[PDB]
Amino acid sequence: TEFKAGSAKKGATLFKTRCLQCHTVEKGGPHKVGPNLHGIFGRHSGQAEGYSYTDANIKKNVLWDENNMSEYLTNPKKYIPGTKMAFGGLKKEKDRNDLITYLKKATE
Ligand code: HEC
Repeated sequence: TEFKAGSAKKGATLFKTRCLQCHTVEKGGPHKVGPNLHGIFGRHSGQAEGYSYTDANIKKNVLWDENNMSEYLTNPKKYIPGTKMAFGGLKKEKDRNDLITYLKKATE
């Protein structure tokens, strides 16, 4: 484990063909296949603006952090067994660390 930080614009071009198909991260961004992500960092799992999660995502209530959300992205299915996050998981750490650097820099 060594968060060798990436580039917020590599994380952007990654996000744009990994997560944008289901999620939003600008604060005007409507919820869709999943919630918005703008303000997840420092929240618990399951707290977007009036949006209904799963029983498993709620009973998880993970404090979304730099390290803690990187764990979840490695295998979201195992981390929240029953999650609506149909995705699969970002196997490669380097490619995660870029996306983290973006999503963080889209929250502050
Ligand atoms: C559509 C098939 C999805 C893709 C592609 C990605 N995500 Fe996802 N995510 C999805 C859902 C429907 C949910 C809610 C799960 C539930 O069962 O209620 C989520 C949740 C997240 C969260 C947590 C939000 C919160 O707890 O408030 C994060 C931080 C998140 N997702 C990040 C994320 C990233 C960065 C993705 C690209 C690698 C990505 N998701 C793809 C659905 C889908």
